[PDB]
Amino acid sequence: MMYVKLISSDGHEFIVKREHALTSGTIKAMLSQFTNEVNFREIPSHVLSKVCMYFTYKVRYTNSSTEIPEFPIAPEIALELLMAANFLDC
Amino acid sequence: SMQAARLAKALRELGQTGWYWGSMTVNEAKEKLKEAPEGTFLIRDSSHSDYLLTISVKTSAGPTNLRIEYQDGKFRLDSIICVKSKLKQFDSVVHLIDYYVQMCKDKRTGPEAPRNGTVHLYLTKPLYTSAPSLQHLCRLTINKCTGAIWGLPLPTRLKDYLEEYKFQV
Amino acid sequence: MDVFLMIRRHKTTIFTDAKESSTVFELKRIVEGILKRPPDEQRLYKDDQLLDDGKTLGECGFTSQTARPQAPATVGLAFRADDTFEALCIEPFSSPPELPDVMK
Ligand SMILES: O=C(Cc1ccc(F)cc1)N[C@@H](Cc1ccc(OP(=O)(O)O)cc1)C(=O)NCc1ccc(F)cc1
Repeated sequence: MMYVKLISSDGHEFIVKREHALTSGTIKAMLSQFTNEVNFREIPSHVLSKVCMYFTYKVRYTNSSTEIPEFPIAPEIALELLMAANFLDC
Repeated sequence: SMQAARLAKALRELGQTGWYWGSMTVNEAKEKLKEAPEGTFLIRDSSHSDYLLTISVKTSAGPTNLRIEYQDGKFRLDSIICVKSKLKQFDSVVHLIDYYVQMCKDKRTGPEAPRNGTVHLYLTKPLYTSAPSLQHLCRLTINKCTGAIWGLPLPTRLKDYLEEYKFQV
Repeated sequence: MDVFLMIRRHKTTIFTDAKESSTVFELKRIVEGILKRPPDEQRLYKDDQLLDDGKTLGECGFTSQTARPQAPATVGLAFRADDTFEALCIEPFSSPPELPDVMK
């Protein structure tokens, strides 16, 4: 309940705080269906790992009490990351 | 009018930036930019009756402020600063900002002030109010790689989304 | 003060945060809560280097500048299999595709 497991299409398992995963409107609808586990049969680990870093960054930087830094995105992942982000609603 | 529709779009784009601070006083901007690196900027509503918007930007001497004029469907930097022919006009205020950021990024202008009185505006990174959506961050990244979005291997739904905000900042 | 980490073993990756003044042992207490293995059945690594349980994460090199939320630092994890600890083994993520010509 404190953590949830997100599994990529190539079998990588990402364990992240539930509050963080709820950054995704799609994940939120699934948990808030089904277990504390979501399988993404079409998102591979080089994309899902980046999505999880975005969750951490979004939760940390809702306020501007701290200068918000740049979220780096390699050009090589941006097209897939865009599609995953659209699918996840985040 | 088509003028009104272009102004409504300009304000929509502004709401997508993530660096539009809305109602923010000049002193609140001063405090917010005090510790930021040189060139950090934001856009906020102007307190002046005749202006919609004002850029606040960190200089090496501290934060300073530059109003944006809107006249007959066109934005440009405040013309008390320089002759208007040297202040490029834009239908879109985010486009205006993007232009000046890209001039600095391309090292066509730098932090040193010009010596012949042409426009001096050193902009590097925006100050975000909040983390933007991951979709918008991908959008910025794609925009920095290409302008030819309609040839991308994406569904038309996502090309429409890129087409809504073509700026690199 | 805060450092942001990925604790990685085989095809498991835990996203978690700690303080610069947190100890390695406190990190294993995080791992135990999640993966249900006690601290004496864990070895934590920065690159190829075993981390001593009594050190702070800063003493091992995990600083706020190098372990950020948008770019967390990676901590390697190896479990004890009966008498013996397993070799450290982190499975790579998939490789990204080649860029389309327009975005090169
Ligand atoms: O910045 C300041 C001083 C100041 C700073 C911090 C602070 F807390 C209070 C005042 N003076 C501006 C005028 C100004 C003031 C307030 C405003 O805000 P507004 O009344 O809300 O629109 C808009 C403009 C100014 O001398 N600019 C010349 C210039 C030309 C070119 C260039 F590239 C950048 C700047």
